[PDB]
Amino acid sequence: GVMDVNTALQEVLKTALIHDGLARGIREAAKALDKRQAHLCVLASNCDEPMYVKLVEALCAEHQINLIKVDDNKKLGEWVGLCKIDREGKPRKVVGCSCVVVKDYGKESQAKDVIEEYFKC
Amino acid sequence: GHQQLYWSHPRKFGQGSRSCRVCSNRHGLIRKYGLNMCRQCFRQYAKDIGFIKLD
Amino acid sequence: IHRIRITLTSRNVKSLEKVCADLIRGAKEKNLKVKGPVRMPTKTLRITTRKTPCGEGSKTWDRFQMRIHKRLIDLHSPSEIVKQITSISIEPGVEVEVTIA
Amino acid sequence: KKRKKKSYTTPKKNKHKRKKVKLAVLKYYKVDENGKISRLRRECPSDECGAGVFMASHFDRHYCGKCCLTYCFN
Amino acid sequence: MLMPKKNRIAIYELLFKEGVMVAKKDVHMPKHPELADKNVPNLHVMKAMQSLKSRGYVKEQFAWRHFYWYLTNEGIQYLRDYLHLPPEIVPATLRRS
Repeated sequence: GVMDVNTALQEVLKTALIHDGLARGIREAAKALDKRQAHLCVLASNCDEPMYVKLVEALCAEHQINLIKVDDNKKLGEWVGLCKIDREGKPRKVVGCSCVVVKDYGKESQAKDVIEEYFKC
Repeated sequence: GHQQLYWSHPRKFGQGSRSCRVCSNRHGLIRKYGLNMCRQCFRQYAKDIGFIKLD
Repeated sequence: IHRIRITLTSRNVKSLEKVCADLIRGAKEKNLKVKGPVRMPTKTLRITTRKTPCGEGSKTWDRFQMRIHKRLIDLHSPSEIVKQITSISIEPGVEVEVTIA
Repeated sequence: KKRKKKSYTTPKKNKHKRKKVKLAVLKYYKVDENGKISRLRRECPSDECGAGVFMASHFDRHYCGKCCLTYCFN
Repeated sequence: MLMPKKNRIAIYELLFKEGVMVAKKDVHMPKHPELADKNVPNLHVMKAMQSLKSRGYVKEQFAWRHFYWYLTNEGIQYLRDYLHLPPEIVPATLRRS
């Protein structure tokens, strides 16, 4: 069926969830960016700290990778579950990263083509 | 650096880790035919080993 | 050479002799020249253990003795025939070592 | 079992607990008007360091802890 | 445990290749009798089992200084969830049954 980038964002976040990943914090962010094992990026609406967003832009410039900026990405990333073992402690996230490979080895999808067509522009 | 330092000294002559094969017990280990038990477990479990009393 | 040697060892003399009689009859069921069962000296294993778990009372010991009885049957035949005779529901506790030379 | 009476020196086996900033940037420099980076962090030949992991060199020896190397400039 | 999560999921996969194995009662044993030379500390093996004992979905039948693993359907479900994998990996013994 016809399935767009907005719906494909759920798919890419789910694929990231299956391989855990989803690097958080500030430290150890550009490990996969140097050797290009990650071929997809996600950004949230607006920003809270200019330092982080300008660092992310400068890093994308250092790696020649184009970002994707969407609206209400937080709910689409929360639908996949970020519990971190049961209701003990709370999650917190700002920028969604589908690090290390886009698609599963045994589970492909047509969303990859449209996501990358809107990702390489 | 304990990951590469773990188990540094080979304790081969001692039977702290080569004690009675049943439980955490020592003080009376016998190696006749390689039993590796104390007297307690051997005597209570000698019926299954095959050692009988007709002497 | 086709001299197949069964080194058969067990804890019970009667079970051992029943195994030997059945094997030598199965050889006697076929046309196979055989030798009589050769009885190597039984191994008597002694373990003298103090009885009281903590040293107290009169010095009392148990003497557990292990009698291991071993026969050999060397017959002039290919080992396949002996294996054909083998599938006879061998008695438990009787172990067979196969020697081919 | 009975008391061993830890009463003279510190009776503490707990590990370290430190407070610092949420945004700690020591692998890069900011407020530099430059998209590139002038490499003052030492190049690490280990296949476990990317662009997010580097080392800082002090006046005494060269520190390590990943592959046990030495870039000594004392 | 000062141990990476990826290795814990590797332990989960190696267990999921079967249904139950046994553990050696020792914390000084560098390796694992089943997972020999796979960087799996025995003390962390019993760490894993004691964690799922705290959860309450696994048990043991310890004997002769040897832990005897257990696994109930809810525990198998939890391991197949945290592995983030399909339940299709049934123990290979039924493929050799």
